[PDB]
Amino acid sequence: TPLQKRLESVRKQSSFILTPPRRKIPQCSQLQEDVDPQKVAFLLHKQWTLYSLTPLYKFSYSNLKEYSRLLNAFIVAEKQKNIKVIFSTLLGMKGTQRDPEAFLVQIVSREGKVLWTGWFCCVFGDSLLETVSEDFTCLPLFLANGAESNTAIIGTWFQKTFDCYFSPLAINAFNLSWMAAMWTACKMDHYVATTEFLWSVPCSPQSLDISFAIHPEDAKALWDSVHKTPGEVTQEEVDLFMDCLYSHFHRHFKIHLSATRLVRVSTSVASAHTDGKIKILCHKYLIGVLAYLTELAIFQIE
Amino acid sequence: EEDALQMAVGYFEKGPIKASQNKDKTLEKHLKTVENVAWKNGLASEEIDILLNIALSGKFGNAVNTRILKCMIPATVISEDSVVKAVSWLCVGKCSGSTKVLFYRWLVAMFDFIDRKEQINLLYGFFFASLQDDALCPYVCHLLYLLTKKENVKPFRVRKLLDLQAKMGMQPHLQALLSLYKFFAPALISV
Repeated sequence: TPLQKRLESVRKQSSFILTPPRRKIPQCSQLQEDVDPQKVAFLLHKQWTLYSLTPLYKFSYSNLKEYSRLLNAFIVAEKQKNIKVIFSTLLGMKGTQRDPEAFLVQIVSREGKVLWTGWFCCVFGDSLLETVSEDFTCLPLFLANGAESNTAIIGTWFQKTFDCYFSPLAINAFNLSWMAAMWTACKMDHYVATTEFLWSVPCSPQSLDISFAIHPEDAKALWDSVHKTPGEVTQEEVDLFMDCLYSHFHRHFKIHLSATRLVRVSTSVASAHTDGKIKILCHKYLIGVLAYLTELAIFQIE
Repeated sequence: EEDALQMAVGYFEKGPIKASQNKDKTLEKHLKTVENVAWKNGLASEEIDILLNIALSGKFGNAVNTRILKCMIPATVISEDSVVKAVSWLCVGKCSGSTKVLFYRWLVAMFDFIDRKEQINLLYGFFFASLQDDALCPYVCHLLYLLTKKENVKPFRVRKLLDLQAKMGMQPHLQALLSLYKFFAPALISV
């Protein structure tokens, strides 16, 4: 139960038993309780570089001032090798009531020039909560956006004080295509941005990239062509949406896009890269986009 | 004869060098040939480090000429450190700062041979407040790097080390002492 449950989970995950996760179309997530409108709205249109964060040992959402000081005195000491660190519980970035409340880590520089704005969130991540003990407050997702240098310093501090480890979360093109499909399946209005899929062909000498940017309403009507079962999108439906893209690109330019790999799928819901600098959160679906992102972080942790 | 010879050196100190019928460097040099064999018994090291360095004749050459070889044969004892902390008294006589440099180098070099290092550790602040003067900082930093225990890392000492780092340079000796103070209660952080 305290570990052996996780061993059985690892067994289930490694078994790879008929995975196709028929996923519910990201439902309009009415902003739960507090969710500081200024804070969350500041947190939306920021390009979060995802990481996978192992559960934090001996963490508490009461000693935020002590960790703030302990990390502020560490960051400016890494400059010895002007900065304020504000740990801020977000109070609403959680899928179920039992999830740990998401909390921020902002490198505030004089004025509120937030240099780094870290973000640990655990939403709909009850595949990790029910397997880890009480001492660990598990937040699988870590969100950077500040320079990679400051991330590779706060990550070291977190490893030193909490025994949590940051693997840079890399969304594979399979998961990328999945999220590119469930985000054009959403029920949104006033599409903010075009549905762009930045492909990148695997040529050895050259590195040609393709931006198969579709009109966002035109991709919704193309998704409805391959959408038959409502409520949940299947792997076959996602693959048929992606293959309709393939058969509209190889039709035009005679180059098989399916022979290439997704690197970035911009959508009116949320942009999503591969190499880590992934989640822009244009719309307020972020509890669903973050649900997928946390479910993907479990895959890397577990 | 060394105990007799060192008490003669003390007489060489109760009176001037000029008034002496024989040279000090002759008899102290016989003692130095003895040091080339065996320099100072625990009682001998104690006394000859006590009276030769507090205020008396103890020329900043002569007291140093002995201090280069004023260490111990068996081990250095607490009473050696006791009233040479009263040479660390650092006052009208003070065993002026050059001999202080060789003295703190003495302690750094022979920190390994004391019967009760806890006694000197209990004397931590007496040398920590000697860190403020510039000439002994490169050696007192080493000594406290050798003397430091958790009971000696009170936050006011942490702030004094930070004040020393801000006022003075980034000197690697202060960095080494800061590394210890970070290895203990982390009221300060530095890498």
